[PDB]
Amino acid sequence: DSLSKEKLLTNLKLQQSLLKGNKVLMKVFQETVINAGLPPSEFWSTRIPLLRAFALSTSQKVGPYNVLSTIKPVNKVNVNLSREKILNIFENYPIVKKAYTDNVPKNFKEPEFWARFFSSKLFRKLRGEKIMQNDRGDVIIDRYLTLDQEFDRKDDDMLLHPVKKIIDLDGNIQDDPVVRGNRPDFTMQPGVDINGNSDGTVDILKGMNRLSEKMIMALKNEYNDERNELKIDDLNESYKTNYAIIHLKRNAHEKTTLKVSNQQMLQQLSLVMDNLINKLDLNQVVPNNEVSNKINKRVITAIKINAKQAKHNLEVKSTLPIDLLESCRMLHTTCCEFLKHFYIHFQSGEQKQASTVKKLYNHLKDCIEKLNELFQDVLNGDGESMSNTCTAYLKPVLNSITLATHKYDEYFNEYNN
Amino acid sequence: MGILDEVWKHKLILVETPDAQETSLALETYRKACSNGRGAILLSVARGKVSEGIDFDHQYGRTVLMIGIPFQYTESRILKARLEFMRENYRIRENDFLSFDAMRHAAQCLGRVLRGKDDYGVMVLADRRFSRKRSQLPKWIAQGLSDADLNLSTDMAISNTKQFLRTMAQPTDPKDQEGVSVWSYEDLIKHQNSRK
Amino acid sequence: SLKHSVTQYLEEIPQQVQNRLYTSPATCLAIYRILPPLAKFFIMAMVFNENEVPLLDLDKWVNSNGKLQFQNAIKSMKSLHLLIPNKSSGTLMINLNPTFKISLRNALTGGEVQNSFGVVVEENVVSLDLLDEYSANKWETILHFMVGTPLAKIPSEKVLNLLKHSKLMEEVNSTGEFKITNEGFQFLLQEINSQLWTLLLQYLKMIETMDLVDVLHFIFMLGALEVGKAYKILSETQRIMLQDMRDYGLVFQKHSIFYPTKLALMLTSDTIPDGSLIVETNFKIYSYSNSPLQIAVLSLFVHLKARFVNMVLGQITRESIRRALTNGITADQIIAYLETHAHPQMRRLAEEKLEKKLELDPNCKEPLQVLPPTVVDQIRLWQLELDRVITYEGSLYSDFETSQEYNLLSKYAQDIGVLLWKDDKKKKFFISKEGNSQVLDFAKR
Amino acid sequence: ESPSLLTVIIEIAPKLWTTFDEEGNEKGSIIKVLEALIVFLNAHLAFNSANKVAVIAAYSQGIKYLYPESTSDLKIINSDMYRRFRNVDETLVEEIYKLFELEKKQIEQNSQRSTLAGAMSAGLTYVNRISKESSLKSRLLVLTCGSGSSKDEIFQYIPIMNCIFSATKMKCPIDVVKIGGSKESTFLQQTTDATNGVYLHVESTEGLIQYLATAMFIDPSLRPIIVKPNHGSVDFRTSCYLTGRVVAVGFICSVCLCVLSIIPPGNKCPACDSQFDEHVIAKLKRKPVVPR
Amino acid sequence: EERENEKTLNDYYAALAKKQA
Amino acid sequence: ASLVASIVEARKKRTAKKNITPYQRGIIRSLILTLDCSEAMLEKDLRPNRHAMIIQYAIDFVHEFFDQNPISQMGIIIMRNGLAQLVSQVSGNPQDHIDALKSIRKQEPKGNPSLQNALEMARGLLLPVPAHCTREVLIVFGSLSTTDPGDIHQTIDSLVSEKIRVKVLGLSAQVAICKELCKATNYGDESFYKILLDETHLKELFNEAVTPLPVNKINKGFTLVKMGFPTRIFEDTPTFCSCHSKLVYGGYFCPNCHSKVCSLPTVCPCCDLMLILSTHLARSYHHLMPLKTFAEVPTTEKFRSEDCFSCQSRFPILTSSRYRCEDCKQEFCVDCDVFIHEILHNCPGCESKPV
Ligand SMILES: [Zn+2]
Ligand SMILES: [Zn+2]
Ligand SMILES: [Zn+2]
Ligand SMILES: [Zn+2]
Ligand SMILES: [Zn+2]
Repeated sequence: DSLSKEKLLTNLKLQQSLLKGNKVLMKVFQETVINAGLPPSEFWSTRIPLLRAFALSTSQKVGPYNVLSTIKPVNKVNVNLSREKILNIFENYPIVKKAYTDNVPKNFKEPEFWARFFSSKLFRKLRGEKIMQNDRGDVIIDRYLTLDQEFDRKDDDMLLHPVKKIIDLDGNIQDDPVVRGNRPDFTMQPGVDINGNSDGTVDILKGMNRLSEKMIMALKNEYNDERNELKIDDLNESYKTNYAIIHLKRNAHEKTTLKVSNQQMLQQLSLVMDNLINKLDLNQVVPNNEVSNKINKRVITAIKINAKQAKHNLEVKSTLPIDLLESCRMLHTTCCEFLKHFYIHFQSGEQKQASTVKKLYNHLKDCIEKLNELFQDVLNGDGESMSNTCTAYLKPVLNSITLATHKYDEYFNEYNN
Repeated sequence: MGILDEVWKHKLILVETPDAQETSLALETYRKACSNGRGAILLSVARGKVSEGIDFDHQYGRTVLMIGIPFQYTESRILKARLEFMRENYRIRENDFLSFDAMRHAAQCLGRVLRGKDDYGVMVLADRRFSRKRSQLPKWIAQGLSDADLNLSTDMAISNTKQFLRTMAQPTDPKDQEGVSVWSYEDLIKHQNSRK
Repeated sequence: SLKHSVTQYLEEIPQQVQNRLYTSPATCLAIYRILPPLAKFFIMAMVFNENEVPLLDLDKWVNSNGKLQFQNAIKSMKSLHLLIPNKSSGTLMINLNPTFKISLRNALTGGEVQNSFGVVVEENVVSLDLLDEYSANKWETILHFMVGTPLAKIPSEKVLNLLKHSKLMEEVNSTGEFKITNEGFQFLLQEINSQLWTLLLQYLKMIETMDLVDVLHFIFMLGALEVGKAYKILSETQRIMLQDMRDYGLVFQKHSIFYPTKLALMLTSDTIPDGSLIVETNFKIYSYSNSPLQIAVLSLFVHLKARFVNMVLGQITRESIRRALTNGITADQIIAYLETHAHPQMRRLAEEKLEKKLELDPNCKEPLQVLPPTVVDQIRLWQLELDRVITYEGSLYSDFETSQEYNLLSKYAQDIGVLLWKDDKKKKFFISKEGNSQVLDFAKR
Repeated sequence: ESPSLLTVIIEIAPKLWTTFDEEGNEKGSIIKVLEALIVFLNAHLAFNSANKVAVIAAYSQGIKYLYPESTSDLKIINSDMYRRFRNVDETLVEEIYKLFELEKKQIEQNSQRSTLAGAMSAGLTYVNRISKESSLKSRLLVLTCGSGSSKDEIFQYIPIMNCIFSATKMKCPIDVVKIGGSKESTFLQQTTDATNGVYLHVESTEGLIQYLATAMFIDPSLRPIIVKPNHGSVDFRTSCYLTGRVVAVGFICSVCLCVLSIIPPGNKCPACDSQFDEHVIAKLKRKPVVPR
Repeated sequence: EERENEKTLNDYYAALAKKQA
Repeated sequence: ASLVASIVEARKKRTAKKNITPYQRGIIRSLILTLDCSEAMLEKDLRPNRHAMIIQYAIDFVHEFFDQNPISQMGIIIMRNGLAQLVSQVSGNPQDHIDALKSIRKQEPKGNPSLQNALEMARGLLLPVPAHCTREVLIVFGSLSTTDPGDIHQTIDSLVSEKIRVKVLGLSAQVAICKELCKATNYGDESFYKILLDETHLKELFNEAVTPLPVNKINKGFTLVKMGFPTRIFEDTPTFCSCHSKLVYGGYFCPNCHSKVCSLPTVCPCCDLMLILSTHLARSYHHLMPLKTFAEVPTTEKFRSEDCFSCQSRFPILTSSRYRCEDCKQEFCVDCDVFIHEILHNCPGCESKPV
């Protein structure tokens, strides 16, 4: 289908619609494609799963259901007319679609139209109600009665097919069809009057049945075996978890870039048991307040640096103006987009992408000059006092940018030279 | 009056058509409905064509209603002559036979649920006069029937079906039936030695 | 405010008397238990390095989240004369009290304790069947005496003088009887150690030499003592107040040995449940608590019916409510007893509906009463119908010249706490007779 | 403000302190360690009243429930101590001397294994027992004499991870005191950094009670409003499994996840014998293809 | 507002211009 | 007979748990949490609401899965009113899923299910999923019917071709279609389609469903993964994160591009590599080697110790609650054995036992 990365890149109108839906993706699009000059094909090539998510969101429809059984008219009846319900009725009933397609633009307007459609005999007839001859309905829609009957016979013709043999009761009734016994009672014949004409409950059963086979064929759209279904697994072997076990072998290697004796440890054990059974002194442990003073010096030396870190233990409040702040934010964001595309370039490992790496490296050099002239402008317009903040803030991304340049240069000298 | 119209949203419904071709296509739709899990509801006669050989199992055989006693129509001259006929010959009681024959038809209809020792269901019967028919019931059918179940109502019937579906909504130990309902060949040998 | 009242009495005690109290390790341990965690941290930090610290180092160490409690701890530390803040070399050199410091150091190291832990005889006896039962007997006798039911074992004569002179159980000799004050219903509502603190506070307030530091020190080692052992009979004043608190039922003394009961540990620290009372719109009582004390204290404001083993029942009557209100018992005291005797089922349902209504709105167009008001607000509307008036009798003036003079004289009376009433619309106010001369002198000036 | 369950892990090993006092001159330093421990537990029970104290130590071949006494009198200390403190310390030193009688009995019994994993296991079982009984704040304190050269730590590393997970769920901060010739204990630094704990390595047994008083007195009621004084900064990485080198970026076997700094020889896992896809690992071995 | 529409419809004809070329 | 009934129910549980095996289980997981806002879950048979306890127990499952399986990522599809919707895709951040969950808690549930639509866009969500990342979906259902735009069997065969295993948790009872779904999805196994009986059993089903699932030999995925830890640097300046571009005091460094990220376990956003710690791999070694059950000895024999080997409490007499680890030969109490098997991951008796 239209599910390949090529087709997702091809659906430019869908790209247009989702771009118009988003806002920061718009701003990124003008800065890259319109301002910097990024080709669209590799703009969206980093956003293929998001394109797919939007395509799935747009390209889905709902289950069919009986609009008629659900919807009740509730004296002009009030209607909560939904265009989704209208199209539900339309592709539920092509007779209603054909009655629509020649009446709104040619004969009468839309509100008088759907007023006649609620008024009509075919409304309550195709609705879960036997049609009454007392009802006047809509005489214009009464011309569609024999057209819908033609549709009924045509749909019955296309639905009719040879029946699976074991299920088929026609084989049972035609097993001995030459039986001349006695017919059953009035009980077993269908509900008819004294004139023999039926009530039509078999007809409405046919209609709801035909609704179920329209559901079956809606499933059965573009979008031997008897032995297995007659086989019984009740007295058979259960399914075995064929899952593989895992065993471990463990040998940790030691790190890559004096010994006391048994006599020594025995005599020290002897000494420390002698001291333990000898004496414990309570107040001998108090330090001499100079070695304790150096202890305090070391502790407060730790405390000063660690609490200075703990002084700095939505984002933080900034002294930048909002225009310069957003400009450095968006330039940082698009330079991150460049560098992610550069990792796409370098980690591709293809000679095919060499001119892409070259032209993008020119774009990155332009980004470098943009950053330098940006820092120069903030320097000369602010006296460096917050341009220091701007440069320190944008420092790590340009550091990784320089890392990318040094990798490209070093690898260029490795393979070329 | 529209209760069919409002219960339309739950499942489908099929009724025994006078044409058995349409009935076969109806059975195909019901088979596909239980295949995809929508499910449908079936209506046919206790002396109808569905009642004489059609099987239902493990999603088709799940529960079957009988409403009232399935009696033959009373004012049949052939029926009354046969009733008199079998009484004068073999002393067969008329009303007792009529009840027994209705229970025979009902039991034949209600035997289309269970195939092996793995299927399950609830057997629901709706008449006041059903309570005196345990003797007319088959031995295994009335064996599962309780004397407290001889007079029940719809609310605790609904309750008991709920605790039924919670009961066998859960698995069971194989060792509880490893040699007492299902046998191995060794279990058969052990029973043979126990008998001899 | 119990530790606050103890700290307030200690700050009323002058600096050198306090430093005399800071001499001994048991008193310093008791005061170490009184002080907040921050001040406890400060003194244990200082006790092992003898360096006077500037206040700016403490400011650097203290995170500003606990800055308010830090200020409370150092303000109590300074006002108890326990800190020595001097701005030597410009910055505030901080020093713990040195006698307190060395006594805490000796207590921690187990050094010189001078039997401030207790002058031991260590001839221990059983405490469950002798000490606890004698304590329960004597405390039961004084508790029913504080109820008002007649009982043979009256309290001692000095504590009878305590109740007479103090405003706590005013022994109105014109009626000839001990009588429940509002202060004494507050005494009844107090916790057990709160009641002990109130008793010793009144006793120290009226006792005079009977040396004050002897009283102080002896009480602090009495709190520091343990249970069930014999000890040496110490100072003379400490010995005769020891025999006094023996007559209080606190110690089981065999006339030099004495055996301190569970009440010394109770003084040192504390310790559908018991006392959980089912409230009713029917105003019927299903208490989850039974004692003769329980019936004795509930009969003061409840018509009761019968006693079972945990459920003593009855009915709240408006006659019983008005009986309580005429006993000097505050409606706030009565309702405060009702939150001390709330029940878990109504508490759970009130919490669920509290979260349910706070999901909607805080206002709810109704007055605020979290406990079910059908038992409560019926009583509380009648309790709103209890006092509901105010009376002024004495000197009264009217029809002033200017509103500024009216506000000036009325505001002056409010500042010196002699104003009883005012009305801005009528430009009139009422002052007490005690404050009349001072207001007149201010009016002339 | 809460009944604070306090329990101390003690790692007892004669090999460790004999290496310590023959490397240095601190012969009998463990006596000053126990005295500092006694003073610090007296300070803790002088701080909180409803608090709990248990002592459990792990010898060379096993562990012991030192405090409290089992479910199934000599006086080195003085009677001028408080009764509760004197009872706890006397029970402690009686258990210590009986354990030293056991140590003298099996002195030449030699264990190259460490039961420290069982020590933290039994300590956390008893901590869960106390906290399940009767709302109790918990802090656990480990003790090591790391002057002895540790034989292996990798087998200990996995129950270290298990107890880190369990104690992190059980809201417990655990601080390390280290006494060793090595400056660092790596997994202990990981434990302090992960479990909101304070790492410290020292050498001198004197001033130890001052160090405990300054640093080890933090309670879980007032923990998050103060800085942890630890100076360590760790990465929670590991050495390679089969070559033993710390790795910045590498491989783990997608079945067993043994860390591989390089290509495994035999194209197969050196911990669970999982053969690997040769095309995939050739693609991994491929350097980036660059313009000429 | 309207100002995004002339941007994206100029880009519609720009994509067509490179489509034919 | 209460202890006898407890013993025989513990025996039935032990017969269920006799298959203690070291199967290779699903570690690198990718999850989809299909939920339904339909009108069937508005019923007040559950107190306060079916949807209520769905919301809270789903929040609990989100927390438990992010703890037990941190390296995995899990997505949330909501069914509501004829067409399903997506509120959370697969992420290493629980906070987004929790915020979506409480947004669903704030809103009302109503509608009717379209399981084919839910499965189709779940298929599209699992479409860019690597082979080592196992594809699993959890299903809840409070009804007995589903209308769908097209046939379900082509979807069934297509998702079988996409190599997926799925558990289905129904409300009322077993449905034949969902049984067939778990059958064909799980190679004939129908233990994946379970129905609750109450809320306690429901929570037990949640606690079971947090755990990983063993994987077969036939769907072999034996490969390697290029993993690398980040380095935490407690920095001294507010610093930009790579993802959200906001100024953070401290954080991590990427092992390759040296960029910082807010959280773990997450992939790199820049050089695009999974960055975890030893905790996340350490979380499932008790899956990698399990703990076999402990021999509850009978009271007839004499015992080595009459008190617990671990918690140190005395054993009772009518029955013997002395539970012996077969790897250690030390009897333990029932309390310590249950706690060790539910929390701990080493036997201290086996630490006592020398090898
Ligand atoms: Zn492996
Ligand atoms: Zn971020
Ligand atoms: Zn990176
Ligand atoms: Zn145990
Ligand atoms: Zn074991």
